[PDB]
Amino acid sequence: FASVYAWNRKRISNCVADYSVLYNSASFSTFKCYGVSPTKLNDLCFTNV
Amino acid sequence: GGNYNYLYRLFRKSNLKPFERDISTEIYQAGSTPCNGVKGFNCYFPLQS
Repeated sequence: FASVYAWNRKRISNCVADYSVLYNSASFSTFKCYGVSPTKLNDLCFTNV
Repeated sequence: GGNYNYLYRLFRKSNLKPFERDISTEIYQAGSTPCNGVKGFNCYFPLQS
């Protein structure tokens, strides 16, 4: 992973993303979602990430 | 000093019927793994001050 002052930026567009497996992963110590609930991620979606 | 006597609900399994009352302070399982009455990951106290 790149350094903090040169944080790596990635564009996600035109693909399907399964957020359920990402949320259910226990390897993440901190997981904070603010805009929308993590459960309802797979229902509504925007144009890019 | 801050009033902590006022507690409001944030998490619930479903919605509330009109003129309904809920007082059960049960642990909420926010993930696939059941909490089994134990506070932890994907587990939150439904009441907040």
